[PDB]
Amino acid sequence: SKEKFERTKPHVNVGTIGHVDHGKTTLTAAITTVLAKTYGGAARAFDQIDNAPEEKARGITINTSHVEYDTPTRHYAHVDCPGHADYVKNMITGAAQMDGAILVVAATDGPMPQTREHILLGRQVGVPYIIVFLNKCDMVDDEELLELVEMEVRELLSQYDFPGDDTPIVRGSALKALEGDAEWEAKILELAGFLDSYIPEPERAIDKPFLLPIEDVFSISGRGTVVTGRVERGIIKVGEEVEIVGIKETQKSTCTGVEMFRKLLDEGRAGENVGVLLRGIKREEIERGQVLAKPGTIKPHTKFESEVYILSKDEGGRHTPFFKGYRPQFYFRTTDVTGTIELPEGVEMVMPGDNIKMVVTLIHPIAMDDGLRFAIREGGRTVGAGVVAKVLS
Amino acid sequence: ARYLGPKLKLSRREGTDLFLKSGVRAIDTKCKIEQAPGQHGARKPRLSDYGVQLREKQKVRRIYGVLERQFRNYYKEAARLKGNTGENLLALLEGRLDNVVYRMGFGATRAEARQLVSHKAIMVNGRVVNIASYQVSPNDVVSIREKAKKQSRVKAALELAEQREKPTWLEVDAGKMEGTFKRKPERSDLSADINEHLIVELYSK
Amino acid sequence: MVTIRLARHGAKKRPFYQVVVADSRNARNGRFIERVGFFNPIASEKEEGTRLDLDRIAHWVGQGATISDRVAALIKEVNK
Amino acid sequence: NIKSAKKRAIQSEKARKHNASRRSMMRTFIKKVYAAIEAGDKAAAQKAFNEMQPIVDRQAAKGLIHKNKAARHKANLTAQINKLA
RNA sequence: GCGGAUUUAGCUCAGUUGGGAGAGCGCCAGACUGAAGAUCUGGAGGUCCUGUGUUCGAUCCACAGAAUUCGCACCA
RNA sequence: UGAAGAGUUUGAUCAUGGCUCAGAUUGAACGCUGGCGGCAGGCCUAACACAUGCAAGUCGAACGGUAACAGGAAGAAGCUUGCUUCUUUGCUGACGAGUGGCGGACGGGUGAGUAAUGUCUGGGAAACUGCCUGAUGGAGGGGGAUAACUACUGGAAACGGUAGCUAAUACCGCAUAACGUCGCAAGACCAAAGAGGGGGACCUUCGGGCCUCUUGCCAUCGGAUGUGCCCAGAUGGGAUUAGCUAGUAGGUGGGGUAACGGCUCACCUAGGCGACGAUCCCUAGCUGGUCUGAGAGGAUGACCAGCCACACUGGAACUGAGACACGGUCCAGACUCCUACGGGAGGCAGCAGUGGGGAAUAUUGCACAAUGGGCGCAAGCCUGAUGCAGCCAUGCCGCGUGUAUGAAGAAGGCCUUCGGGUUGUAAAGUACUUUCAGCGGGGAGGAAGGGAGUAAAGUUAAUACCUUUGCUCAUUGACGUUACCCGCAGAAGAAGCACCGGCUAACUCCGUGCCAGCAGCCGCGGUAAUACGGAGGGUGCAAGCGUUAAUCGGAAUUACUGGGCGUAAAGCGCACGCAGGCGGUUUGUUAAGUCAGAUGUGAAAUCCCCGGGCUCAACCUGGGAACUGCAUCUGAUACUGGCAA
Ligand SMILES: Nc1nc2c(ncn2[C@@H]2O[C@H](COP(=O)(O)OP(=O)(O)O)[C@@H](O)[C@H]2O)c(=O)[nH]1
Repeated sequence: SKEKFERTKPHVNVGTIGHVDHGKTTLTAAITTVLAKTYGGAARAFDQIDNAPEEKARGITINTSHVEYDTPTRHYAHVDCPGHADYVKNMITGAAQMDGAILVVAATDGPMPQTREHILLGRQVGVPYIIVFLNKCDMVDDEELLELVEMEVRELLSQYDFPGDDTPIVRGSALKALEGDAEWEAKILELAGFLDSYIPEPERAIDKPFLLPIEDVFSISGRGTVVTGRVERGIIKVGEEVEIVGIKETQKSTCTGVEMFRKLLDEGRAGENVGVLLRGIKREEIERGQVLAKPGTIKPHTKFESEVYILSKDEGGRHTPFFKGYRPQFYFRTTDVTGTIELPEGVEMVMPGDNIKMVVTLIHPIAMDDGLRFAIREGGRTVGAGVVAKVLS
Repeated sequence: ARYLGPKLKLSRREGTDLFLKSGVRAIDTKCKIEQAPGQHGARKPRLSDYGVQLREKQKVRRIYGVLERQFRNYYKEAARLKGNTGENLLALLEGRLDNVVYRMGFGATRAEARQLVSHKAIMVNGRVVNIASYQVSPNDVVSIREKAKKQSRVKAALELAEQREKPTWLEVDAGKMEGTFKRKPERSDLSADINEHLIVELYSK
Repeated sequence: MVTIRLARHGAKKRPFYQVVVADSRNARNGRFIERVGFFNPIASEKEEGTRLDLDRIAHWVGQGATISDRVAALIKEVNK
Repeated sequence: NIKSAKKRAIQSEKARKHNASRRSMMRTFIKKVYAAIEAGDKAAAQKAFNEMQPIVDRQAAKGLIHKNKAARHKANLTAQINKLA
């Protein structure tokens, strides 16, 4: 039937972000076939007949790519992460999965909307490292352009809450490279070394209780129902009982496999993008936004007093003082649901730059635990950042 | 269900005690008994026909601890025998282990007699059981075990045993904590509050 | 085709076997030709749990039909 | 498609065109008797009766007349000549 | 996950569409009986789906959400 | 050991008659709730379409062989030297592939089709039957082959083509020829296969012949078993289905089947069938049985057993004792898939899974231990049959969630002339117990067999072999540390659900006010609701409770048991009369109807009668009776019918 893989080297999640234009789609493909020559090679391969239907259909740069590979340094799981406005909601979570992000920005253009946006989205609850790539340097011919553009790439990082203090900057033209323009392919080998130099490796705990967001839910062509995601913490040994704690549904299900892209694991550890297999429960019975967890985890809640920091309008944030009766949207992990502001007495009016404790009523319960980090967006931008101070029923 | 609730409160509107916390007490001793168990969720009046007709059906039913099903089933073996249907029924009802033990002085309360058999302290013959129903028959041997001639609950139920006549169709030995169920019950002398004709009309459709 | 065989009629985790002459084109629980025996493998003391006849295990084995290993070993131990 | 001995199909290709010829050799000889019956002859109907008499017999011993046909089919063709006689 | 489109008195629908909310039904009241009708006399009736942003002013414009519908997207 | 009614039409009443409820049930669903465990059941629909995996092989003891593995031998190396290493060789274990035999025609699943020479009951006559088994007899001697293999050569694969070689329990002669077959007769005609172990005397060109055993082979006549074929009778509904039929009905002669037959034909005759319901139309797999029910009856066909039918659609044939072979072939067709674009491939109503449908129905689990099945003379191998495990309150059953004692009776509620009443021994408080869960630790049993040795008292060689017999030895357990058993703390971890106007057991206080809402029926609510809502309380059931759907019961309300027709529902407007039903009275006869007896048979299962076995019970099970019935065999003659007078 199906194959085998195993956990060899540490599995680091990375991706390609940006705005529209840039390198993005071309760099993704580019990099892999270059690296594949130099750090891969196996004979009478899968690859060479089955070119290449599964990738166009199952993704579009939606959230993910199920590429696994080992580089001679570590293992890299690349997940291809939006940088289209149309997906802005998705990209918070994807970078939230990320451990470094390849920020391709075309050196020809400046900061564009998604280039500023992303770095600001990063620092708060997403990716902690940015690896800048000036692209289109076979269409910049002048080092004096290059120099200038770099200096404003610095300025984004340094006050959007990352060191601007040096980042390794890789400088080539994507579409040229892949075809056979050797001068840039050479540089592609230096990307496995900047995934060590600048990051270098995350420290995830695998000994917690279980926790996993939804990524994609399938009902496969001949096996049962599969849910995917990046194990956040804890572990999933093959054959198991689980509990999926969520929104208005709590599901009990039994786990009967945990492949990694039809190449079978006997675990699913943190930092790994994996597939999971279940008996029982069909795909429309699984809603998005639930977390797959142990039978042992906390139950869902609606109400909780919170501790939130009201950001200012300069780094993006509120600019009108605001009252009871607003509807801002809370991201906790995978997805979102609307919750209303209510202010325990001695407070009614809340200004830009406040700190505040306010008691929430979300329009659905969502599996809640004290301390749980969140962002609060309304109008599509962050109002404040906060934590669940004290859960209530 | 096995109940687990307020025994003596039942007595009030039972109009009889039928052995609810017997050991020191019975009717109107440290308890309020022979009233109505409601304020005016229920209070005394003239009574309906159908009241009686249900209550007595349950009278016979409750002093063995038998469920809904069981007692009907016993009726389906009685009205399968070509002997007396009335007799047969009350014959089958006394085959339950829980009833037999009480009438060998083991347990001061009907509920307690049945709560003995629960904890491992009972046995029948060399067989150990923890089952509150058994096939009890002529020349069986009701036997206490080792670590039940040790419990201080069992001894404390022999008190009341000196104060109840004990049946004549069983040997009873308390001195070595045995007794045999040597022969069949008599009900020539327990049908004294039981009208078989009533209940068997109702069971019939 | 017909053969001497054993044939469960026990429930779950009760091995009560019955020696039947039964078909191999139906089954051991399917179309019987006839009973011929009872057997306990557990050697129960119930009323007639062992029967094995003399007369049909000496007539349908005349025109041929083979028995089973427990049976083979039982012919001697009823000293038939 | 998968069968254990799906070769069985090919094996029968042999045994269905072997049978074939033996039977159709037997059917040409029955046509030769019938020739002579329309000639009124006992001298060419009987150069075709006793000459298929070991034929008919030895092919019942290949089983290719089959069953109670093969205790019948040395009398069925005997029948023929007797009308004419 | 991603795109459209749509919610105006309790009910049936207008209206502006940068500028300030009606008609019809139906209520609810005072009046006859206890209530209601026939009938009599009086009054009341919109977070304009919701939440923001702009302006002296948003139901209208712009943007986020919710619910309906209508198209899309998914085999580890 | 065997059946009860109530409410509901009316101002009141008695009938008539509908309506509703109380029962019992389910492959059930739904809503809420949910401690354990034993036994059973679990896609009813889209017979809709399916990824994948598995479910169908095994014999070397018929072969020709050696592809791999491992030794034996052999030369050799390293002299990594008496030990590592290399080549050779079918010698031996052992076995790739290929020829040969037998299974794959079973088992399994499904109920779509199907009112049926299909099923069921009961008979019958002109048949078959490999595997099975009895008896007697035989197995003689030749020939021609061709796979593999080999050398070439074509394609992306699937899948080929040349040319050469060879084996057999393969193929085809030939010989022999009855208790054979055919034939009145006289006569004529037909068969094969050996392979294995072992061995003393002899022989051999030393492979073997010889001998003895053993299994397998051939023939002929039987028996068994299992299976075709026929008949009669019973099998659903509709006359808003009345006319039907050309191999149609029959007769000859031909032909065909295993066998009987228009099965098929040539000819000949012109009949046949029909209202005791043809023809056609609707619907359905059928049965034992199942459910319910006092019974009769009705309803029904789930699991379990038997029968029949079907396997993408349609059609068709081959080999064979057996097939139109579910997982064989071919052809046509629509699907579906692949592709080197030339061409190919496929069919889950098999299991487990998939998607879609639907109210709803479970895991791509473990295993040959055991039972059975297949191949094989054996060993041995094979098994989605099976045994287990799993999932689901789908149901049946068992046990538990503590026992005792404890009052002015605790606050805390709730109701209350405000005296109290109620919750309530309930709690608190006191002792007493740890089942069962949880933890720690033992552990029966399901195993008989086969395998290594030894005894033979067979057979022959006296010995072998082979089979037989007991004994002797090491062991056969998948489930799973199984049943169970011991210890360990600590009430600990273990109650809910509906209802309380009348039928119907089970009410108060508030809020609401013919609104909100309730409601199986009869019916509720218009601001002092035992009927609505909440609270308090009370009631019935209890790891379940309640609701719905559905079938029978009550309903004797379709009535043979067991119903009406003056007016309640019903008597043609009235005569005549064909079919049909019906027949005064006496005698004789007959025995068809009928009565009696006898004999088969009436499957297993199921009921009952009696009676056991699991820790009980659930569940398991023995023997008897039942098996109401049917046909057959023989009598009886009163009645019924026929015949005669
Ligand atoms: N000349 C040039 N064109 C490029 C280069 N990189 C990408 N392109 C092209 O620009 C397109 C858009 O850029 P990309 O980052 O892939 O964008 P997104 O998918 O729209 O976010 C690519 O799909 C290419 O066709 C570059 O380095 N050089």
